[PDB]
Amino acid sequence: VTIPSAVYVAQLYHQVSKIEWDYECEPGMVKGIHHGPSVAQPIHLDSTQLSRKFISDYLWSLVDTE
Amino acid sequence: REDFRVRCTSKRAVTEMLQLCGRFVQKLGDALPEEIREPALRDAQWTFESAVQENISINGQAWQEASDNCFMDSDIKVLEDQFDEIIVDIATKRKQYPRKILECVIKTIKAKQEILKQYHPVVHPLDLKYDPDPAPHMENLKCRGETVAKEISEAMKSLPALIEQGEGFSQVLRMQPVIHLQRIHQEVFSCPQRKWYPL
Amino acid sequence: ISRVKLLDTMVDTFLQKLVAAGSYQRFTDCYKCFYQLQPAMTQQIYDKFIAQLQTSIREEISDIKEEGNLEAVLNALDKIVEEGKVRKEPAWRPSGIPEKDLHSVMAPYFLQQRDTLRRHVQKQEAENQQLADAVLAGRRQVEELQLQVQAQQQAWQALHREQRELVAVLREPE
Amino acid sequence: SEWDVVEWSDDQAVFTFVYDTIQLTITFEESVVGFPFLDKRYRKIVDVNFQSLLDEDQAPPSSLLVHKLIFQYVEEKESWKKTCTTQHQLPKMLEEFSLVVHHCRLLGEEIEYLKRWGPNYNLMNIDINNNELRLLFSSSAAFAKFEITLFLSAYYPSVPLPSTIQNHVGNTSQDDIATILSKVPLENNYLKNVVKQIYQDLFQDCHFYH
Amino acid sequence: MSVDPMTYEAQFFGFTPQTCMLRIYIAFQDYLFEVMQAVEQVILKKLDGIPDCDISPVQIRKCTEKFLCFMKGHFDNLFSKMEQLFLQLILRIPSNILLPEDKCKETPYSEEDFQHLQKEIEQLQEKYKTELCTKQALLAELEEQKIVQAKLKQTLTFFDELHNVGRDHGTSDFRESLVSLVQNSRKLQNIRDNVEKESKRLKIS
Amino acid sequence: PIHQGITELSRSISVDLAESKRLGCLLLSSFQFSIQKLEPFLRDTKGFSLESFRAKASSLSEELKHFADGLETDGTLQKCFEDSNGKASDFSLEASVAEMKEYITKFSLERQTWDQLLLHYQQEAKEILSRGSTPMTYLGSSQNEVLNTKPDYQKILQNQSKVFDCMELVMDELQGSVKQLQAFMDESTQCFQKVSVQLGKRSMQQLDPSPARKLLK
Amino acid sequence: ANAERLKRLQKSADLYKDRLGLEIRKIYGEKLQFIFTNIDPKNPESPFMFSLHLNEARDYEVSDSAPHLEGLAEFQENVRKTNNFSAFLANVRKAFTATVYN
Repeated sequence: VTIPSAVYVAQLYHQVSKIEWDYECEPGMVKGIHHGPSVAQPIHLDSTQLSRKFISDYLWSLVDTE
Repeated sequence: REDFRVRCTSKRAVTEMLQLCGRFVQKLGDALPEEIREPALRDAQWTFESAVQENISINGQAWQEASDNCFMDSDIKVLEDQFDEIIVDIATKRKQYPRKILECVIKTIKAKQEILKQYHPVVHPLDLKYDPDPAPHMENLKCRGETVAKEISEAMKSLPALIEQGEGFSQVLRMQPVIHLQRIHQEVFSCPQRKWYPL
Repeated sequence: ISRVKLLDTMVDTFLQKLVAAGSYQRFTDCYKCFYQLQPAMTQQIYDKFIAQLQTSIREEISDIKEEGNLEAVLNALDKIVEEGKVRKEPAWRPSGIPEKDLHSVMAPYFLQQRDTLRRHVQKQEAENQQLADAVLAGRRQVEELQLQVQAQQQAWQALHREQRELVAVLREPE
Repeated sequence: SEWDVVEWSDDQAVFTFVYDTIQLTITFEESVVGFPFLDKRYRKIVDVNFQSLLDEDQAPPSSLLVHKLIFQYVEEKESWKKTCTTQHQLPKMLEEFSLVVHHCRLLGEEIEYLKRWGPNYNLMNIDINNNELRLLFSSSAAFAKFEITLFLSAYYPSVPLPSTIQNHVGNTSQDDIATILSKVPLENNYLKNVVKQIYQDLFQDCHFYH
Repeated sequence: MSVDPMTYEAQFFGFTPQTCMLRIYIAFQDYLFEVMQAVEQVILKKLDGIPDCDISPVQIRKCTEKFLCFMKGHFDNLFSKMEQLFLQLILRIPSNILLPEDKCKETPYSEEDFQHLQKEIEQLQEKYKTELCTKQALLAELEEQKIVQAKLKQTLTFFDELHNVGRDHGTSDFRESLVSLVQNSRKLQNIRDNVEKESKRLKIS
Repeated sequence: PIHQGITELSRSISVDLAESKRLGCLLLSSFQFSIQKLEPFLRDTKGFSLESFRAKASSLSEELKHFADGLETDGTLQKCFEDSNGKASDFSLEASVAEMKEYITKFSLERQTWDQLLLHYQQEAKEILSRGSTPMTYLGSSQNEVLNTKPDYQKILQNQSKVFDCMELVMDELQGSVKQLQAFMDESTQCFQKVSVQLGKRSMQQLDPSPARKLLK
Repeated sequence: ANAERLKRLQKSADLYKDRLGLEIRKIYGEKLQFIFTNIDPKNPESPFMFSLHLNEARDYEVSDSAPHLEGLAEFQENVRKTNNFSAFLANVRKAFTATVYN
């Protein structure tokens, strides 16, 4: 019950965000990859150094809206 | 003929003949008294030869001014008149015609300088006319050079976007295997011509 | 002082020379051969001849100098002599050679004409010098403009090196 | 071999040529038997028709030129209806048609390759009018500018091409391009070779003016 | 009678003095004549009214001829000296004096110098003509030089306009811009080779 | 030429008599003139008159005319013409006349020479006057150097066209090259896009094809 | 290793919630909820809701939306025919993100 629900919500999250992340690096910085409509892109920022709003605008603005 | 007078070529013979014929007057002069014979006799004889001489003409010349018969003096006079004529002619020449030709040559000099200065305007065909430069040609150069410069400046800014995208994608390729080499990460994870030809 | 005095004087000397010939012997001869018409009146006639023949010279010379206008030309001759007495060397005279006679009088005005002609030609030379200098400067100017246009087309052509290197970079499929 | 066989039905047979765009349909004689049951010459061909599936409205110039060339070879030689009336000669007429198809396809690829890579070989324009080809060679490598009007024909490249060089800028005589043509053998890939030879002789050999 | 041309003295007096002498002599002998007959006729004036005149008129005529010839004998001799004086001293023009038109000419100029000067003046005339022709050619050259200078200024203005237009968009230096474009293209070649080789190695395994 | 008296002489000469007869009757008339100029001195007296004197004078005149008639003898018809002679063996005035005749020749030649010279000068003046109202252009000047050092300006004006053509060539070559640059940038972008395609496809491959169907139950 | 898997899956959902702003939750009655946070510049906690359920014919239909939306029929047809939901969830994210600035 827990395992299938968890794996399914994981697949749903990966489908939604189209983004894979990095966890083995320190949580003070964020590494990841975005599968956008254009060329696939990296994600290298500092999670604990900028406000959540700015970084969220950074990722969700890189998504092609045109 | 107007000349009636007598022409003689000898004078001594004529005088001797007159003297010889005067013996008739001599005898008639002897018919006068001896006391007054000499004046009357000289009278008669001188009148005799004088009248004889006065009727004759020495080639048209007067008896008192007559001379030797070697040459005619009329010819000499005619020549001398001609000589005076030619001398006075050359005198009037050197008087007036040098001045006249001087007045002529000054006018000729004026004419020559007029002709010379009238030749100052001279025009000859030497100019080389040519068609005006082609405005449409340089306009076409302007236009397509402008569009080339426009697109070149556009490319100069567009290409670095490709550069940075390529660098980012190289980083993506670098990150891809390790991310797929991780355990829980995969746990979460689990011909142009054909386009050209419309088929 | 004047010529007329000597001219009328030495001819009167000539007159005395003439009348002295025969003179008293002449009178004795004629008035002893004839010797009687009316002695006083015949005495008077002889001197009348002498007077009339010794004056007819004077009236003849006066007519010659007056109606022939020789008094004025004689005064002019005296003026010319007093003007030119300075030169004692043998003066040149019209030699009958027509060409030299013409030249001696036609030379001066033709000389001034030649002078004026050289003035014209020297003015022409002066202007032509500046014309040549201007044309020479223009030759340098046009060769220089040719130089900048050649340099400019060379500069635009110099791009060909970068096109060649770009073509080399863009490798054809092999 | 750029030809595909779709079906050999009792009524008709279908071949697809050049990206299936040319549908060579053999409409046979209407019978329920073929050449095995019938005589070897009884299988007559009613209609050798050439359906053109190529949409010329959206076709590029290469496709238009290749299809026009193939159709011109067809119409100038439509005597297939006079000469190909049997299924026995069908394979060989197919092969000879495929030969000109292959040549024309390679030609179209040649114009494409040149339109892509002209400034490398100094070919700044390819203008195609009906069945002509206008190659514009222009560069200041030797101060040269000229158009070569190759009247491409279906016999290309087994025949020399009439090359009328209309001079624009520079001194090029007919002898120059004639020697160029002679040094380029009449065989495959001819157009690219002649373009490269022009580039080499008149623009690469000459020193770059500085 | 003189062995001379008299070309000079008559040139000023207008007549040869020998004419003056001969006129004088003829007129004077005529006057002598006329007065001889005048005086003898005056004597005869009393002879006509007086008979048995002791001396016959023809005797007066004879002695009159004697007087005439005897005056002539000394008259011609003295007139010789008169002529020798007049023609050389008191009417003649000496060689040490220059006449008005002679003063006009005066200095002697050699005719060879005249020929040299005439050839010089005609040569200088043709030189003046060719110089004026050269002037005309130079002026025409000046006009065409002005025309070609105007054309050159026009094309230089074209060059300036092209450079300004090229700099207008932002491509300030063509050479530098193309060089940097080549460098960026070389880097793009590098990354595209990297991506091609990475894709090839990934496309297999 | 002294001549006076009763005259009747000189111009008064009969024309019906020969010159010998003329001079004879001249002698005769002079004889009567002598008779009349000798007669007045005589005077008439008793037993003395002039008839004997006049008779003997008349007889003497008859003898005189007979003597003249006898003297007129000559050759037959010899008086129809006249006689003329003279001797000119040698003289100096004749030499002077001859030399001054060569002077005449010199002046006669000078007359025609002067006429020709003045005619030539005046006709030259008239010809110049008429003509006035009715290669060398480059050489003969002191500045032939600037003329003969002249380049062909038509060549420069033609090379202007060559420069324009060269710019046409170069700049259209630049256009073609940058068009090739675009054609390569597009190809590189296509490569980027397509490689992103299969990497995204491989990532999607292990994703659930229909996760919501497993989500509902 | 179930504990590690579940712990990182919860961490992944949490990092979506904080870093990205989205959290999903399955609730009873065959319903699911999308919760949207950290959008408004002034108020970061502001929840944005939409819950979707399933009909009798297996179709996506948002049961409720706070605030409400309009574009549901076209996305329903899209997921019914082309059986795609990535675009649907991305588009609802775009719409909810645009909701702050009208």
